[PDB]
Amino acid sequence: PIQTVGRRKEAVVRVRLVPGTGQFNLDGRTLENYFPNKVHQQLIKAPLVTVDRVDQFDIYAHLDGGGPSGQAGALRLAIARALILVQPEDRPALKKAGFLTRDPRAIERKKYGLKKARKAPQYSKR
Amino acid sequence: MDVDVSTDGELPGAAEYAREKIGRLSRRAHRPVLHARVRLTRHGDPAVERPVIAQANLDVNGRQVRAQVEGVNAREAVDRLEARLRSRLERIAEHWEARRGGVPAEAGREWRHESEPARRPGYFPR
Amino acid sequence: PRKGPAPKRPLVNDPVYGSQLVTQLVNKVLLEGKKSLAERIVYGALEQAREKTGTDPVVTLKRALDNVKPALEVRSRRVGGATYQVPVEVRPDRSTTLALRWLVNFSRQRREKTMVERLANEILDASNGLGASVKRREDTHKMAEANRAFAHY
Amino acid sequence: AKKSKIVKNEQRRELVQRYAERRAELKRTIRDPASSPERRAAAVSALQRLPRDSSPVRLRNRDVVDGRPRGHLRKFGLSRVRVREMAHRGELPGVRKASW
Amino acid sequence: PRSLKKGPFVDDHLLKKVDVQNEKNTKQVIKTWSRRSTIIPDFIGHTFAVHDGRKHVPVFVTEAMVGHKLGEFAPTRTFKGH
Amino acid sequence: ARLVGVDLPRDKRMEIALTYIYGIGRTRSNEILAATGIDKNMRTKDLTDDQVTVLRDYIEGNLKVEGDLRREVQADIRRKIEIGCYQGLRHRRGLPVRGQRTKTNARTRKGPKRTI
Amino acid sequence: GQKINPHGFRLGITTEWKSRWYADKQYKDYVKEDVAIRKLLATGLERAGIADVEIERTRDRVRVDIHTARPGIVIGRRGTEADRIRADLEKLTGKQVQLNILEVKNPESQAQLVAQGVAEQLSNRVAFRRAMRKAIQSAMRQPNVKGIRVQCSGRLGGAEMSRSEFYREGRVPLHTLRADIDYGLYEAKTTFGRIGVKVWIYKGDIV
Amino acid sequence: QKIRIRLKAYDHEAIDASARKIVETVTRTGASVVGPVPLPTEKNVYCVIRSPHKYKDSREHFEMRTHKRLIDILDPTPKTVDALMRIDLPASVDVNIQ
RNA sequence: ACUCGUGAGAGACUGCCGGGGUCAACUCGGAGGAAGGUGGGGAUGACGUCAAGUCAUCAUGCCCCUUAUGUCCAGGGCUUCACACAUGCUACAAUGGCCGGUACAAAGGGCUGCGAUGCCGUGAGGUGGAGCGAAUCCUUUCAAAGCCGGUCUCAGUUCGGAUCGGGGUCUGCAACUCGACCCCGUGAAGUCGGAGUCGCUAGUAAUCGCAGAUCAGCAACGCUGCGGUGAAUACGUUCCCG
Repeated sequence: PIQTVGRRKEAVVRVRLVPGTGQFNLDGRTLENYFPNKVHQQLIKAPLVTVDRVDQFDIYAHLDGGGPSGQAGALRLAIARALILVQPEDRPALKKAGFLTRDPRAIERKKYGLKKARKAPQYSKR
Repeated sequence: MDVDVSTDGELPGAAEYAREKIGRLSRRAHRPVLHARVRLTRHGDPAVERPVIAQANLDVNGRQVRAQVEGVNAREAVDRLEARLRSRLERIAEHWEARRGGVPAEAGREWRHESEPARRPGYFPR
Repeated sequence: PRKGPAPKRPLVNDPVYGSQLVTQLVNKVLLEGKKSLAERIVYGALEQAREKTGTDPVVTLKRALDNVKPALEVRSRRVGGATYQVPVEVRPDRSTTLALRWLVNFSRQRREKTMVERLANEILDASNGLGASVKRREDTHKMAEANRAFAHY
Repeated sequence: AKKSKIVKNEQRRELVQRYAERRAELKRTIRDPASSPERRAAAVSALQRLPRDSSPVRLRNRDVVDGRPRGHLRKFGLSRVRVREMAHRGELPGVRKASW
Repeated sequence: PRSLKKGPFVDDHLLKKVDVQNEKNTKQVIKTWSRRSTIIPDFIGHTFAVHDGRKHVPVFVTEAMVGHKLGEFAPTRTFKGH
Repeated sequence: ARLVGVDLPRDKRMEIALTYIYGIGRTRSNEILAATGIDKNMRTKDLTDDQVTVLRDYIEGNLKVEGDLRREVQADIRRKIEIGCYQGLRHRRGLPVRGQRTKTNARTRKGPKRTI
Repeated sequence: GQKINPHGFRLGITTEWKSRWYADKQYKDYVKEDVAIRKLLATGLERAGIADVEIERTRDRVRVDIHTARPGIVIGRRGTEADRIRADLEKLTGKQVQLNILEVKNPESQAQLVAQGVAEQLSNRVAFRRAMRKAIQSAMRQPNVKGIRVQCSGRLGGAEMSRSEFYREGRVPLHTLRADIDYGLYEAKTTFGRIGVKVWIYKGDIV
Repeated sequence: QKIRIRLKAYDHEAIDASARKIVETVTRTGASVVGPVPLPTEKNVYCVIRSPHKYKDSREHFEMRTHKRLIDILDPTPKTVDALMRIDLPASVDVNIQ
């Protein structure tokens, strides 16, 4: 077997890929019971559609941390990593399309003296 | 023109004199005054030759005007403050009479920063 | 913007219609980051438009955009210490942005009891050439023309 | 602050240690169960008889060296002014500046 | 307000003052300093000199004012307008 | 339909229409509708005369609303006034009575702003 | 507020905590007794330059190590000074307290001792330029010193106006983390007020 | 029967050295160990104001970090017990035996 | 085995390629790579200025009080209100209100503290005490916006919650002046705000919740952190400010 990880702004996805049918088992739930957002499902399946290996891989995925969007992004990255591990000669397609790049966008730390990371208190000149 | 005076400690009659002197500057301002505040403060140390310090702040249609002086008593400080504020208001005018001399104008003369650049043909004059 | 132009964000194609313009539309109607609600609103509006007309919604959306897309806009210019309203040609991206913003706003103050219905009616009348956004484009073109004397700088 | 006020707290502590250990708590342990006969007990009146300094409610933790009554930190028992200078000199173990 | 299990709160000083006041069925003016005590039906006729911060204001109890505190009838801050 | 001297709205669900009685809010309406058996989601024009009379006698039975409640409230405020208590004179001069700050806010008791 | 304390800048990198112990429930009273010990030792000993005081705690037994430039002053030849310090440290409820009195190898390379000496010289009669120059030359004469800066502020020379003066020799890289900057501060008692003296000393890098 | 050894210190280097020394001692006595299992570092954060009086917007942050190590042994021969109660460690690190 | 936790290390150095370049700095693009050109964010603040702030953290020269300006106690005040200014929160609604079901976090705290199961109250809450100095137990197994279903049909309303009447709970010696919270009723202004003005360039603004310190209780809508969802726009330096 093979196992990869996807990490998207603290959302961690552990995946397990076998050559079964395109069924999605996400922590004992399916792709529709989970992820009831069409854009999210497209985001998951995009590496498959650009690699055209749809409905020919059984997927077991572990989800922990973050919200649905971060989980979806980490899941897509994990799928891309599993694909490159399984079929190395597809790397140009996945890399050019940007699915092999971990997204280094994290919640910016809140700073003292400011209400938010960048938002500043209203200052009155008068 | 409504002015609020925020003194401190001992300064009898300073508030009324300051309010009446400052409120006469409303007509001198070329734009409506949104707010006007005056603060009177006396230095505790007897060694200070000019103990009384007066400050003002006027919101001249969003433009901040402020001045600060020192004096030996309330009357002198207020009068010097009025003179200083009048000077600042004169320098702030920004209506047409205030900027008619600064208009680059001077057709082909008195090169200024905003003077209209000369139009140049593609070919050399010769 | 003092040191030079800034990179653009390559936002992705919509999954269920496959066009860039619908994603631009959802990001225009978006509020407070509630993307799902915006997508629901726009999909409902497009399906309403398809039901009323009977054809694909994207073609009618493009027709409405072209009906409301502007070409000439007026900006305040300061030359030689004086400000005038100068008519300026509009780059394609700015024209599409203006069209989308006008559509969203003028649909926001319609009177159709729901955002979906207001948006659908606005896009339909824009496709037909009767919308208030079309009127806004008419006024902006008239304003640009009335100041054609100042186009020389 | 004032040495009078600095020392005024310690007698409150030893009074609380003298009283609140069992006398000012056994009465409360009787008021808790409604089955307990509180009305003829009049232990509410008895607890009122006790001096106010027996009450921990009047206790005011101050700077253990300076007597400053505000900006107190329980971990060190120190004022905010004092901990900042004492940490910079490395006198509190395992304390340093933060960065993340 | 105070919980009902604890019961009404009255300081012992004025409590024993009023109970010896009513044992011989005459009410004199009682000088008190506890604004936090509650009005209890044994005060019904007694006139209290409740402290204000500067002086003591005479307070004659009636039926309606039972259940309140003596401080309800000794106003502290004085204001007449600007 | 006239209930306890109050006309109902023309088309509202029952409990919310019952809130239009002065002594009745959302909780009271729900609980009285649950007790007296009429369903809560029925409109105000589908009611029968028997439904009206069962609401009428139940409300007159274990509730106080409208004139009696208003006069009781006014009597309570007046009695609080005449005993000279703190809240009394607080009511007397139209200032907040529950310790609210009066340096800036409390226009509700003060009314609209007046300039001097 | 311009510069943070150099010891606190490199606390987790170059410098070390001056009190080594661990406490979970008893952190507060440990801190209280520590500061009590520090103030007692600062008050009692002033003739010899007390450069640094360390405290190590382990259950009952407490270890207080102090560095001085003149150990003989602080120790009784029969233990008289040792007896006195041991006794009033027993009085400080330190249970069993044992003391390791130590000596600084090169007094002129220690910033705290330098500030102590300059402050003492300033207090009696000495012009401040003389004191700063003498200290700078003495510390520069030391083999390992790479840069020293001396600054003292206040009513210098008994004047009515306060002034700040500083002389530097060599390199004093206050912004560099790996550079170990020895920082020392001490207030001089004059008849006209209080004069604050600070010393920075640079002695290469540590890696 | 196994006895738990818990380590807590403010300095990671000292706690690592203590862990390795304890492991060396218990292996000297002839025991079976698991190894210095690392545990999450506890972080206590404090924020203060720099100036004594005003200047609130200027704050300084401090933190206290505690490092935890877990030592577990098996086959507790009395020689190992006696060796455990004959170990000297820096005053910074405390050892919890359970 | 895969995460994860925490120790050691590698990895970005214009390293390489191509072109501009004085063959110089530098600069443009490409490849490889997780990341490309000080990667993102912190900590770090030169000589000085403004006699800026602080004798009320502390220390301190000089002056002053010393049957008091020192000190102990009860009560009161710091919460006063015709107004004015400033920072915020909640709204004026359908991109919503209400009801039912249902999914995903991080960080942090806890010994005379966290406090679970159960039972009793409608609800604050009461009784009771399991297990926990805690990667273990408790903070519920942790969220809310989100998703699904119903209802409301554009109204000063099923919006909005101020004010006020009544009744309670908890802490505390004691909630009158002057606490928080719960229940019933009451249902104000408010229909998107003039002149003018503020913040923000990307995981940012906007929006949603969670935690901590101080703390018996809390006036916390404040401050310091943590994560969830997540935009638009930048043509360009003529004008405003530094």
